[PDB]
Amino acid sequence: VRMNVLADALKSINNAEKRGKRQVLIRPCSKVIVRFLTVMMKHGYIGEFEIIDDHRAGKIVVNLTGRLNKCGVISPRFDVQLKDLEKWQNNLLPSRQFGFIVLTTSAGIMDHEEARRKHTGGKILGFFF
Amino acid sequence: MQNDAGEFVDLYVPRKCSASNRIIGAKDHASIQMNVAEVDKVTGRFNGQFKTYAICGAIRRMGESDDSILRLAKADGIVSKNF
Amino acid sequence: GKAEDKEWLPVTKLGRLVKDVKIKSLEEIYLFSLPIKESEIIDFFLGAALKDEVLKIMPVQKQTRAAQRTRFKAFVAIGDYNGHVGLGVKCSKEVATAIRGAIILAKLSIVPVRRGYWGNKIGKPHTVPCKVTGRCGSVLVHLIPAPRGTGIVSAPVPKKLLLMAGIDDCYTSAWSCTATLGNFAKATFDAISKTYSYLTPDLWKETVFTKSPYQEFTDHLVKTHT
Amino acid sequence: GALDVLQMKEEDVLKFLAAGTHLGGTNLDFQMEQYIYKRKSDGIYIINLKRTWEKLLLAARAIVAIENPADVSVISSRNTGQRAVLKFAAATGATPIAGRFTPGTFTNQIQAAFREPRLLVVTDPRADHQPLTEASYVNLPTIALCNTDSPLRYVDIAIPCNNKGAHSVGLMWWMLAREVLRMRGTISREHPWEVMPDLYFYRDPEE
Amino acid sequence: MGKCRGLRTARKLRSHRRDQKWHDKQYKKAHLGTALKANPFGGASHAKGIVLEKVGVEAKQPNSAIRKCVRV
Amino acid sequence: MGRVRTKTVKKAARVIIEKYYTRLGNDFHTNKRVCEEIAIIPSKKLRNKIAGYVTHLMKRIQRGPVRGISIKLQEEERERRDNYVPEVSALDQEIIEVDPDTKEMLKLLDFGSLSNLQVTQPTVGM
Ligand SMILES: [Mg+2]
Ligand SMILES: [Mg+2]
Ligand SMILES: [Mg+2]
Ligand SMILES: [Mg+2]
Repeated sequence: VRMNVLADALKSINNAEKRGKRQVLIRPCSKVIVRFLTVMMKHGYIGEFEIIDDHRAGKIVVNLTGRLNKCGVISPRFDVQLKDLEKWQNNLLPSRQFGFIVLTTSAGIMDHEEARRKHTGGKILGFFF
Repeated sequence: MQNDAGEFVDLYVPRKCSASNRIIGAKDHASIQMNVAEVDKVTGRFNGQFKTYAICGAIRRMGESDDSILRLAKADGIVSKNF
Repeated sequence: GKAEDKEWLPVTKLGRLVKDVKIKSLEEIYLFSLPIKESEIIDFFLGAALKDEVLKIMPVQKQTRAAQRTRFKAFVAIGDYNGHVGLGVKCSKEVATAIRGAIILAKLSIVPVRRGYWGNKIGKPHTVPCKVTGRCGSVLVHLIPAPRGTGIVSAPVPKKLLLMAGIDDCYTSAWSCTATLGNFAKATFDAISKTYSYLTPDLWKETVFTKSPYQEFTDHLVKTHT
Repeated sequence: GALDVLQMKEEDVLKFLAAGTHLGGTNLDFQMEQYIYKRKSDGIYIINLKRTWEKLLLAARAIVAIENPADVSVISSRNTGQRAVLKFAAATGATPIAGRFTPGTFTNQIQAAFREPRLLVVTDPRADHQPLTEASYVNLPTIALCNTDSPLRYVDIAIPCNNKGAHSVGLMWWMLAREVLRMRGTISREHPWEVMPDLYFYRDPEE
Repeated sequence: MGKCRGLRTARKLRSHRRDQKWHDKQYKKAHLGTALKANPFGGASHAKGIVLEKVGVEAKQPNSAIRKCVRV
Repeated sequence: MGRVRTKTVKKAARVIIEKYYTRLGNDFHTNKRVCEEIAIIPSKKLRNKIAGYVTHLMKRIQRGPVRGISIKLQEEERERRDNYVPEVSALDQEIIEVDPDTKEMLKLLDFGSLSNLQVTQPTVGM
């Protein structure tokens, strides 16, 4: 079935970090997975990643640093509107000095710190810290 | 760890494992600090300078420090290549 | 009168390098995760500030052919109020020696706790650096940072180790059979111990590797006590 | 090593094939899989020699870096390795332990057998498991000679060899003594060694 | 072992909670109406009455006394 | 019945043997006097029991060595056998020889002389 593709991509990344692996393969690939990985890599929680291209949905190989502590998904994509955001990042995040919430806004997939910097709400996807 | 003035307010900076990047706690009585020697490149005799490696207790308990030191050495000219 | 007490003839390599002034602080011991097996190593560095506290005395007993054979279990917490804390427990036949053997274990189990800032970094960290959890047999203890001045919002028992550890502000939570003091105290101690074993983006700088205290002082150990 | 002074010479491959050290066991475990060349036509694995040599020189480089020679405690419990460890400790000044181990020698501060080593060499991970389990309490690295069916738990520098036959075990200890004494200074290279490997072999009670 | 998380399941969640509240003892006792009927007070805190005759209720086994109640 | 000696008797006899090994013989009435003069046994029955176990141990030390007493004469015969002996030689013939897939291995690390071959039946137990 695989209702949600991002959920199992993130759970398979997170099951390997607990194990000390240097790399993972995750499949199928998707547009939202690549954007979420780019957001997670711009900050420095993962290394580079490579996309393997079959003529189907494809597969990704990720180089894992040892910096990632936990990444995860919020199961229904709730609407979040720049006033709920503080009450959201007081449940999901472990502190006020690190850890990011990832949300899709009409200006792309980004983090909360940029969402407030651009005055935009959207839908929550997940978090990593 | 610093503050807005700039000083460092911290008891100590714990070391991190060289194979999994996770810090080594203060009560991990299974972590080691293996120290290997450097040779003098001509007659193959020891000369002072040496290399040091830390391995955490967990990955030492799963039987993986063996093939992790081999990789930390091969990456670093103690073994060069062609193991 | 008589004088010249000469206790603590060491029996371990670390006792030698501690009693001889070669080693400076127990932070240099924690950096190398060595096991402290002599209770005088603690009183060398700390000792002028370590205050102990008897958390509970609990009479346990075994049924026997003749009798019920009772003996008492003492839970003692210890630690100076500036970043070190420990918790020991000993079961002995009489109270006076249980309370004395428990202080030894409470001193031997001293760990360093990490403190951080809640909102902004003005100086002298006051609270835990992140949300931490700790368990001991169906007792879960959640520690959460708090703004400056809120005190410790917790039960009486965790707000006796939290104080000793040096934390000024903390939001706490529990969800368990917390009425058993042993598991409550051990879970709080575990949550505090997990405060330096949590990777945090300021702990990403690669490690500079120093000489072990056994490698630096090989020449001493070779013949300092004999 | 990557160099040519440390490379294996033709005189040592003959010592290897004469002692039989390349001949593995019948079972393989998934951690020793990088040391095997190929399984023979009958069910037995050949150990790669070039890999034995590199792991043996890595163990020598780990032993030479310890300053006090007398906290490199060496242990053997089986009857085949006792003479070898006694002669290895004699040749380079370690402290040997042959026979029973008397658990608690590393973690008990009353016993008269209590020592605090800085390394640990051992003949067979699966027969001297007590020193390994105890080293896992006091931050103690470990070197070990591994058969193809050796569990690599708590060992840090495995050396692949036939671990079963007396000639193999003595040859490996003899070569470990040769290479520590060589790179510490002492018996400089470009000479054969006075000692012959047969001083290190098991007795196997005689005629 | 399973609960509907989806975005249009507010009716199922609300109806299941409303259905299951009726298994809480105090909730049912307060919202059914049988206790307010069986309560010898009309749901009041105090009540006046007439004394029929005094009685001698004997206490339960681990104690011994005669508790001296009245019948109102 | 009994006649099972106690640890206080056995340990005493073992120490007496391990120190005064050369004064003790094979007869009982002389070992009795020897142990009487070298030690202090505060009884006569204990003296006889210790001197009677000493004789039973001596009758055994003349054979193979026991595993609780260490003497000088019986250590040399170990020491002088743990050092090399002409029963052993070098590697017994230095023309030792191998099978295929070892020569195929040796070829991958540049070896080229003094070997042999054989091929087996094609699987175990045939
Ligand atoms: Mg209760
Ligand atoms: Mg029902
Ligand atoms: Mg009821
Ligand atoms: Mg209720």
